[PDB]
Amino acid sequence: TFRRLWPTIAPFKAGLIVAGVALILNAASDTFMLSLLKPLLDDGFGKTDRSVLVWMPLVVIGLMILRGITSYVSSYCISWVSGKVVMTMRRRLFGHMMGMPVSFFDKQSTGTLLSRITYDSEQVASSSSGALITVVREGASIIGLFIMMFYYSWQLSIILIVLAPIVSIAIRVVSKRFRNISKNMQNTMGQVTTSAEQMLKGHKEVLIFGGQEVETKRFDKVSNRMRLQGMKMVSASSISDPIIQLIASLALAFVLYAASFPSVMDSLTAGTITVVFSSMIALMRPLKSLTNVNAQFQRGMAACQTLFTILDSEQEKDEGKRVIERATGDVEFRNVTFTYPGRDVPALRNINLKIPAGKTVALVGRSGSGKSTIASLITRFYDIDEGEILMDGHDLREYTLASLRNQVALVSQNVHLFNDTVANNIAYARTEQYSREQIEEAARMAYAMDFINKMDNGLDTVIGENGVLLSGGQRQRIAIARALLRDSPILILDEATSALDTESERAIQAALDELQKNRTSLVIAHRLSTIEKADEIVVVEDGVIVERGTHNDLLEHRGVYAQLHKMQF
Amino acid sequence: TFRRLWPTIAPFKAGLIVAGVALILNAASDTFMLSLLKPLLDDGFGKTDRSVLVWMPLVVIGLMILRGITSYVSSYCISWVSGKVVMTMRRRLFGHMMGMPVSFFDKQSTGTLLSRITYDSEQVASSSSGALITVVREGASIIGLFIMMFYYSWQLSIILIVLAPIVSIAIRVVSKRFRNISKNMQNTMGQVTTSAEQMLKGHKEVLIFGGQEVETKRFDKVSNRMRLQGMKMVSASSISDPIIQLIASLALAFVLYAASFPSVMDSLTAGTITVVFSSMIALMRPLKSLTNVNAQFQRGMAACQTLFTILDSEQEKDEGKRVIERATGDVEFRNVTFTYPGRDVPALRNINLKIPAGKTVALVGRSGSGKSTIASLITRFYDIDEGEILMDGHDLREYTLASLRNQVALVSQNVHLFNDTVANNIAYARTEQYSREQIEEAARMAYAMDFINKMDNGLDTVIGENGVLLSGGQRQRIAIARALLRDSPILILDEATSALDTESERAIQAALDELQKNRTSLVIAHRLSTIEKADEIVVVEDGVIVERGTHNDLLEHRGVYAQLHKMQF
Repeated sequence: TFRRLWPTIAPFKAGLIVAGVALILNAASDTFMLSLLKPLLDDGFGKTDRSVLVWMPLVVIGLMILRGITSYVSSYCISWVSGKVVMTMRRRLFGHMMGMPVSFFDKQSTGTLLSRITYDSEQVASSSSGALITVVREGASIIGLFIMMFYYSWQLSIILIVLAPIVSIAIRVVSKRFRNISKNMQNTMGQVTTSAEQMLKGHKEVLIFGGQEVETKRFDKVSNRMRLQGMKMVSASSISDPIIQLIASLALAFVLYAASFPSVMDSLTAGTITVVFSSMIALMRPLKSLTNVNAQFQRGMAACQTLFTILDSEQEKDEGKRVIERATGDVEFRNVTFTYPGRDVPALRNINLKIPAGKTVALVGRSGSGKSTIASLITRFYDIDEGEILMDGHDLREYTLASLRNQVALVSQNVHLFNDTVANNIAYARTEQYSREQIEEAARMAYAMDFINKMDNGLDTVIGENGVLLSGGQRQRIAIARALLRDSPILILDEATSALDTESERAIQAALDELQKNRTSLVIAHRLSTIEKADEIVVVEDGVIVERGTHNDLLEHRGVYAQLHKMQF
Repeated sequence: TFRRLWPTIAPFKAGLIVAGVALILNAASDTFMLSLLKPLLDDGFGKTDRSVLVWMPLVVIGLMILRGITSYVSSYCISWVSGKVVMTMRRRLFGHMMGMPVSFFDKQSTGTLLSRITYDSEQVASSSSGALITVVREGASIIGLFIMMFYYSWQLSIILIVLAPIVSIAIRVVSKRFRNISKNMQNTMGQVTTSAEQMLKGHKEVLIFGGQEVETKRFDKVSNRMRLQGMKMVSASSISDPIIQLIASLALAFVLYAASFPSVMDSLTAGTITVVFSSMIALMRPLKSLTNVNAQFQRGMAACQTLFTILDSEQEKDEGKRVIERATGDVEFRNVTFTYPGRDVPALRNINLKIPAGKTVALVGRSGSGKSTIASLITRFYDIDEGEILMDGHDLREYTLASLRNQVALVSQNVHLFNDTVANNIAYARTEQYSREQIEEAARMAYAMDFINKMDNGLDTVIGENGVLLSGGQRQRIAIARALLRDSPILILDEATSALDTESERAIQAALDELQKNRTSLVIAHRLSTIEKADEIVVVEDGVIVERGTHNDLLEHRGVYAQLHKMQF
């Protein structure tokens, strides 16, 4: 329950104070409205039909109008706090998952991530701010009606507040006793019903033996017993309320008896006792809310604590400082072992695969297990559990993470296109780095220029949600253009060609040929033509390579590769 | 929505009318208390002489005694009426339930039937009771307060009742328009959230492209837009409350101002204004309750119809009237086809079993999908779809239902013992017919005497639920005693041996031999010795016979019986 985030609201603390000054005014407005009942009876209608009686209708409206202004500015100030606390905190939260690993994204919260955080953070702000709005509005209201109690009918106010604990103990104790009696009646009635069900469970036996009249007689007796038990319980519960109301009326009668003795002469005065009495029930509304402050406050902090766990959750380990502009060296594997978190089976077994510079290496598999994540290690969405990916002679742990992400391109039809413009998406995070004519040329080599030309605005349009939803085949060639513009030494392809468009998928293949014309290339293609031009093929058995060699040699020696080659047709 | 339901209540309409007078007395008590509020403000507190005041606490405490007694008698009589109707309706529907076929009891409602005859029956009674209580009491209170404010003011009541509906239309229209605007801001907030999840889907892409800074800037922009929309939505919702408060305050201000601006009232001498206003406030509650009277009536009456359809459901067909005291004829089967209501596969295919008198037939086979069918056809638990099941030269359809059930016995380990004495259990529906000495002899042959003398009081003690809980084998002994006492010509044995007690199950087979002296029986066999003792054996595939011959003849022709002999070893 111990809370930080006071520094977070510190720049907006003035917001909370300008809220609270209005809230105290709201409470005072309610107090003054209740106070106006005194002139509305003393000088209301018994005396002359003029003067004070005519000035209350002028002010009461205004009081409510004033209350309304409070109810506005209060609601304006609290929101002006809460939304800001929603923004920056969430912004700070959003500053975290970018440096956080893909693991907790991986099926722990894929879409329920935001559906959690944005909702429970809203609840955090709402509940904390509502604890603030209630502890002061309801609280200041309580102090207002209490000072009102002590302002009119001092002695009567003492007895009025004295009877409240007596009323409370009376109602609670009598309710507890009658609830205990009702609980006893409940178990007796349960016994009767338990007897009753056994009668009708065996209608088979009753039917074969034909004791229908006996069954009716026994059920009549049992139902009479059930009726009597029902009567007893309703009798007890019905005697419950008149006793509680009796004790309440006795408290009221004692209050009226207070007038009998001169302890309260001139506390009566006018019908001011209404102000005394109404205030008491007017106190009941805020008072009931007060005890819920810890119910709300805790909840908010509890919700915050949940998302607070995300805040201190350890980011990706960053133990790399080496920097590279163009890793001409070969990417490599050596006795490398990595396990998918949550899986005991090795997702990666000891592999000595080498990736020569400017040459292509391919993995093939019907299930896709193993090869679906082997390149991810070069990308380092997961840490190197064991092994040596000595990319350009140094490990990915040795090298700076940001540089590693720079040196690698990852092309796939599963691309998530960004809501920014296509000219910004293509040069995303690099719009200042690269020129517009370079972007256009990259579109030409990716052969997306036709689709951009067919689109109404051209190169500065809208793409996805709040956009046009261009087909995934186009999204692939934008990714290929992206890789071309980055011109990264390492490119990763997956080549899950669901369907081959007429001359457009061939254009995609031509663009990929341009991509692999230079650069180091990694592919897990399921497309036969891609396998044909693969310089070396390493087929994967779930979590390890079964055969290494060229597809022609692996066709000569059937092994496992040729089996998949024949079946995949 | 239509009910008849009145002859059920007709002998108990006295209860409802006494309840009605009780509830009108309660409402009049509440009205008189709100009336006694008048002298309090008028002369109780303002004037010096409180001798007039001290009269009032006596009147209010006495009125509360009166109200408590009225509530008590109200609850007593309404509970009387409810318990009587649920009692008589449960008895009637149970009488119909005896006549219901087993198909209704064949899992159509096995635990939900208990729900029907207890929970929804009580809901029927309680809902009708609450509907009547609500209409008479709240309506009477409404008329009481109406005449009360008309009494203390011809015109103040009129003005209040005319500005009430204007308050209603004002609050309704402002709430409707503001709710529509709130929904508009809601869908805009939904749009920006759509942008939010689309923004955070591709964290994988963001990481490989390293656009964390631009990602942070863009999320800052969308978060700012979301905060602005939140500010707009909360401002719009907040601006509601001062508007309704303003219109309500204008209504109150108009009340006071018009009532005191000229002399159109001329009669508001005292806190009678407080009386009328408090009575309107206390009128708001029963007015709200009256709206739900139709809802409660409809709920309870739908429950009534739910139980009604159970009540007026077609009983077992009873078009058989032939009678017999003791059928020596050979009960036989002739091309009889029968299916359970359910799966279309025939539970019984056209078959021609013959059961000679005196001789015992044994239905054999594991089956599991029809073993208990042929037992069930004897007792007409389900109607015969086709062919002739002939009982002494007359079909089961021809013979009287009660007579046929008399002529047949059904012994099984799975048997419902009645919650009555052991002497009553043995002679259930036969107490007057047989003698206790005969019961003792039947106990001797059943060999439960060793366990009946064990029991403390003897043959006249509770055995079932809320009883000794005698074990299942002991229930089988009492069942065989019942079979002996009935001495019916036909008897069915289920004979799920499960385990064989030492010298007690042997005595159970001795009792079975006492049965097998005569009284032809079709026995379901899981007992090799009883299989050997069978005069004739007939196997069942599931819907039709596999073979029909003695177990030695089925050792000659193996068929299916030898496969059972494999598991009997």
